[PDB]
Amino acid sequence: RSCIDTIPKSRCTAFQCKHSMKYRLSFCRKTCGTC
Amino acid sequence: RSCIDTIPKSRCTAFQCKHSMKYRLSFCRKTCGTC
Amino acid sequence: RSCIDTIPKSRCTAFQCKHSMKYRLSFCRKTCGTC
Ligand SMILES: [Li+]
Ligand SMILES: [Li+]
Repeated sequence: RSCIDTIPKSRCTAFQCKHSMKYRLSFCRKTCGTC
Repeated sequence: RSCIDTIPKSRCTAFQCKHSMKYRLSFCRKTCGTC
Repeated sequence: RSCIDTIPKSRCTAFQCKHSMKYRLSFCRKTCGTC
């Protein structure tokens, strides 16, 4: 999978990176630090 | 989430923006350029 | 982190303070007003 966020990164939060697998690995993958 | 830094911006560093999700998205969100 | 510019301040611009996290927080940290 490419290392990108698929939604605008202003819509990504630390809460969602900890609590949501889909935010952490898909919507906000890059800014959550997965890649 | 509002576009602010929650710690003083003079404690935010590029290192923390690059290497810490919580700095990049929460403590230093604005000054890291997330929003 | 010390409040200094790590490049000569004559190379620092408002545009780089606004649009680049590394200039804002590192290269031009002092002249950009981060500290
Ligand atoms: Li997120
Ligand atoms: Li600059």
